[PDB]
Amino acid sequence: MAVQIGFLLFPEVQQLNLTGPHDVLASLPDVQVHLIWKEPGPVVASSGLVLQATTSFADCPPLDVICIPGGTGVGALMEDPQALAFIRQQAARARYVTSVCTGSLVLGAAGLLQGKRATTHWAYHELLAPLGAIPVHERVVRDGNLLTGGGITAGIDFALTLAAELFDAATAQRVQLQLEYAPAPPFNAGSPDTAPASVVQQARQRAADSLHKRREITLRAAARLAA
Amino acid sequence: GSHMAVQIGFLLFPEVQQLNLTGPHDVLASLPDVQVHLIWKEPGPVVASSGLVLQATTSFADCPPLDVICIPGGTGVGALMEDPQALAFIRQQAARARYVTSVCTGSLVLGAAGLLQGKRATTHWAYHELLAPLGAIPVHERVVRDGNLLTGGGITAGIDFALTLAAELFDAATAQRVQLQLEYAPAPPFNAGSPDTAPASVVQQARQRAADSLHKRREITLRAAARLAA
Ligand SMILES: [Cl-]
Ligand SMILES: [Cl-]
Repeated sequence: MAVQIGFLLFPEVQQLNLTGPHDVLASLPDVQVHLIWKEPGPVVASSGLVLQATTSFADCPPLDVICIPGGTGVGALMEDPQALAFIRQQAARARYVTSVCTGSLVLGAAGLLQGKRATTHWAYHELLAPLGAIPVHERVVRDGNLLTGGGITAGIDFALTLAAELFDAATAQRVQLQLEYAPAPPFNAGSPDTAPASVVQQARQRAADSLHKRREITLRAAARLAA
Repeated sequence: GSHMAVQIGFLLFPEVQQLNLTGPHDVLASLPDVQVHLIWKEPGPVVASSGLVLQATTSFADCPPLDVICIPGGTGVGALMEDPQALAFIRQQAARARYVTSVCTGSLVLGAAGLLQGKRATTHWAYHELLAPLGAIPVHERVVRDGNLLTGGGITAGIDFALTLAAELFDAATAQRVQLQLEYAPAPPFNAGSPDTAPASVVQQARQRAADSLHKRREITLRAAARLAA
């Protein structure tokens, strides 16, 4: 009767993608939250911060919510057959299938974006269509029971939506007030539509080698789905 | 053109509200000339208030002199406000840090360390009455700056002030690049993050739920204030 919520925790994850929604969802009644990898134990995020997986794939309980974070480590995941199989198996019966940042590219490599509206991190957005998605340039995109968010803390925001659907709006509002979640960034450069032009160009340049590498990974992942 | 590292340290204590720390950590760790640290008595596991396990990277003694110190909040603050070794470390680092910062009830720890005397500061809304006994001038704003002190009450206030720190340590374009590279653009689906905007029933239940903790924390705060010299 507890709601089972699971985050995939993989090497080189962007940890805030996971830790943001974790702190929101773990505050709810009647929830048990899991950090899933191939075995329990330390997993190093892209920043070097060390997290602890709490369960192996095989020992994870059937999940009501699955959440795939993004980060540097996504490229490996997109070609990891054991991880992709776990994600597919959980998604087949989960109430909610979710991702943050380039975690949606992992859902895509698993075949779970076929014909679905979805978003990802803005620098990699061109990789959605080859994975079968209908690309949408919005912060949180919902298609049926699929929720994808692009930005680093998009999971915090969609976690509050999930709280309201799993429980009720008053429960989501209570968590927001108890945590005093009231963001107010001091700059307006969180979207390529609003950042200075030179900032867009430099951010793109810093992502270019990763995007080039992920283009080839994405093409291979798409070809494997077709074959 | 300097690439001298900015040493940025977060105090990682048992029963921390982990997002207070993990938010600004991921923002600041994305900068090429930042070195971040997670500090406790020893390196090793530290369990957050949710049960999520974090890992301290350095003891107090082995921590390099910090340029930024950040104290998070959470259930564990009550113990920390009467932890002499931790408070001494905070004072020593604050004395030579370019910026002294806190999130949520981390400012009550700064207060217990004697660092809020006569300073404008904020904390989590449910505990805001505990600032004045620690010498602070209480201010009800999301992020409050006084000299080199920055305090913020909300769970992710450190994400927001991390961008301010990036702009002052480096330049505005660098802060904007962080924000875009991480695509940080929050848009909450509810407007209940303040007692001034949440539904009345929600405020009532949150205040009732916090009452026991406020009562105990007031007792702790009074002892911590008594220990402050003079
Ligand atoms: Cl607290
Ligand atoms: Cl975001």
